[PDB]
Amino acid sequence: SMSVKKPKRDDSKDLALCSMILTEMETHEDAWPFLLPVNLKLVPGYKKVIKKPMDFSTIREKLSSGQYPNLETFALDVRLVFDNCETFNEDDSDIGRAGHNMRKYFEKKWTDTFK
Repeated sequence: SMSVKKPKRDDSKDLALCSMILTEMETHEDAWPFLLPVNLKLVPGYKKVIKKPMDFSTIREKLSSGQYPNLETFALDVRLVFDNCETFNEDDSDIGRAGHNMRKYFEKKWTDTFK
């Protein structure tokens, strides 16, 4: 509360560390469904169904331009990528499986880096 603060967690490396995680997600072999925005002209249903499209390239631009106020808002966008993927894709599809794998990969890196 006013004039009463928990001890200051060092957040000065968060930007660099989120960038590193993101690089690792970008270079994973199962990243291909997620690298670029879904083409809303060419994928029927996507525009109407997925209210907040997100992809690695869009996260990378947001990261690079100071549009994440803190590491939690970064993790929300990454998770949004996977939550979108589960909303639109069957579990038993290549893309559905990609999304599960990437989410797992991300969550471990997240925990190991920050928790």
